[PDB]
Amino acid sequence: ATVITTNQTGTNNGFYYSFWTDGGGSVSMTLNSGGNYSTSWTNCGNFVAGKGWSNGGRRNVQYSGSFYPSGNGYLALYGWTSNPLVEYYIVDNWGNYRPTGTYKGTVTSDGGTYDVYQTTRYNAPSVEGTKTFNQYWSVRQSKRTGGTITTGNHFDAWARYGMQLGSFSYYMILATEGYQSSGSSNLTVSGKLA
Ligand SMILES: O[C@@H]1[C@@H](O)[C@H](O[C@@H]2CO[C@@H](O[C@@H]3CO[C@@H](O)[C@H](O)[C@H]3O)[C@H](O)[C@H]2O)OC[C@H]1O
Ligand SMILES: [Cl-]
Ligand SMILES: [Cl-]
Ligand SMILES: [Cl-]
Ligand SMILES: [Cl-]
Ligand SMILES: [Cl-]
Ligand code: NA
Repeated sequence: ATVITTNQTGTNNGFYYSFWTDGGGSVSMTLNSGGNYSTSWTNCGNFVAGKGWSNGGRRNVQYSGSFYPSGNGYLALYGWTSNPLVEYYIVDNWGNYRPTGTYKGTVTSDGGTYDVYQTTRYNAPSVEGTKTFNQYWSVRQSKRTGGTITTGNHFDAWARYGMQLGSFSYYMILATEGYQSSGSSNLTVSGKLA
């Protein structure tokens, strides 16, 4: 097992991982065998951590385990595109705060209905440094921890709603995210190209 407490990306037991924190409170990620990781956080500022793939794509993502936010946290298939720069989220679980934005319609996927939203961040941290970019959101209408995410269903719905992804030149991870919160997660990811 390897504990991560400091910003970095890399590979562990055949899986890509990303850890990122603004440095508030206490945040750790433990990288275990195959696709397993755990997180522990107390009074965090903002962090995103998880395992997945060096590049995004159309992938049937299978995951399982636990996700226990006290306050604001997300469980999301998460990644970035280039040209345009986009931060994208397929959110299966959350805490006290449900992600919202400009409502674009729904998509049905993996036993659930997802609300689609677009938001925009100005001069914020990104995989290209301090940048302005849109965020694309699929938010499940009912919370869960575990199952399949057919990323194709989301990407295609986004495209029908005029939300175009760039190139899959950056990571795609099954992410734990917290904001001014405490919690834990213990997750396993796997997947294959549709
Ligand atoms: O060390 C470099 C990092 O600074 C950089 O990491 C990305 C920075 O932005 C992170 O996304 C934020 C997460 O919180 C959301 O609410 C915000 O909208 C985002 O700003 C992302 O997780 C990191 O990968 O990338 C390059 C690194 O070398
Ligand atoms: Cl649902
Ligand atoms: Cl916005
Ligand atoms: Cl500017
Ligand atoms: Cl749960
Ligand atoms: Cl499912
Ligand atoms: Na658009």
